[PDB]
Amino acid sequence: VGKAAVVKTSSRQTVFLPMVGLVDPDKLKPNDLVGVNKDSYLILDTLPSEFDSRVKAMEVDE
Amino acid sequence: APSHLWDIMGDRQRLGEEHPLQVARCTKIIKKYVINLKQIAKFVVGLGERVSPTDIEEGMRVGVDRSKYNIELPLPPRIDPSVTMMTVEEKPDVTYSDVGGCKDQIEKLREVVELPLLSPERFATLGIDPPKGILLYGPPGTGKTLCARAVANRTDATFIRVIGSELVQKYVGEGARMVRELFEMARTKKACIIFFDEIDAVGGARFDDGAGGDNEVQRTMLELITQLDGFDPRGNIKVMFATNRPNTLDPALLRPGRIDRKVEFSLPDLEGRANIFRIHSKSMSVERGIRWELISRLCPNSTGAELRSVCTEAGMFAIRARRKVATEKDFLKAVDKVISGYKKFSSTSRYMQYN
Repeated sequence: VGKAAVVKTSSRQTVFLPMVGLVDPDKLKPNDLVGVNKDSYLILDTLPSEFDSRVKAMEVDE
Repeated sequence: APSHLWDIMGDRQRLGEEHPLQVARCTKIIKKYVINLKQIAKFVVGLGERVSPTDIEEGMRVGVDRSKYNIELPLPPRIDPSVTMMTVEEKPDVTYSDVGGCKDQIEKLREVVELPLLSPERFATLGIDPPKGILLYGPPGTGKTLCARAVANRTDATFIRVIGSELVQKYVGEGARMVRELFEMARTKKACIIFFDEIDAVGGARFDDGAGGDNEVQRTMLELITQLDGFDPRGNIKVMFATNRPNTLDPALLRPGRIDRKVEFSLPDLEGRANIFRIHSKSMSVERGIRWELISRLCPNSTGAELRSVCTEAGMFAIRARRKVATEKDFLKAVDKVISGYKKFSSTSRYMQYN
């Protein structure tokens, strides 16, 4: 089987990539937004501690 | 002629690539900027050469280059709505002196609106809070919309006229966005005036068990009340609610805390209706030696809409009745014509006060 990771771009394009040393299988998880390369389509960045986003609005007042 | 001068500087602004920027709204700020395009595409970028780190804010449209994405120039947010651009008028024709009468429907409005704008330091000594909202309903036909335009002339600032049917759109939920479109310009443009017209088609609870399609309109006020007084008391300018049916409104909308000054128009008396013909006496043609106090006395209590009809129709008798100017005889004929002749049916005045 081996170690592999399948991702899908926000443009609806499914690209297969081999396991990258910058990421670990413990940190990886399906249905996750991570940075990928435009040319080689390799993940160079992990999840920046936020699931998706605040979408429409959010209250930042302290 | 102007095209020749612009072609000289058009070498650097056309051949080179600067303007072809892709505008999109920024989401996350890491101090890496996550920005979602209009095509639903997420990416990461950073500041530019002349870009300041304090200019980029959360939820703001930021143009970036299409080839290599980078922040170039910031743009004001909320670029989608095109509707509120036409809602702002300029220089209304009705002046402040066009409103007739010495009664209390004038002085009460200028103290809660024009006074804090012209002299904000007057009430600062006592340390009080000027009324945020006002209340003007009155009977139909008193020219209430004319009083709203008289305030915009003395203010010399941005005026916003909102129709009650404009808040309701052709989609469910779009009316909620229409509310924030009005309050977004309050923080962007300070010291402006917003005016709502015919709020009866919007307000009211109307509950549930009715026809069932009524739940879309009741959410407009709940969005309007939240944007007016929410969890965070965000407000600057004055808010004006106006309609012809105060009884059909929301009983919560009829209670203070969103509104302080409440003024209801009334029918002018013999002394009040006299000034209605005096402001019109400077216009048209008035015969020397005619007393207008006897004309307003023969006329019963009626709204200002039918009061101005006396002076307008009086000029019509100069043709068929064989008269040069408007005389006292033509004024008596207007009593049985402008008033007694036009009563019949479909005459409002005080007829409909409720529903």
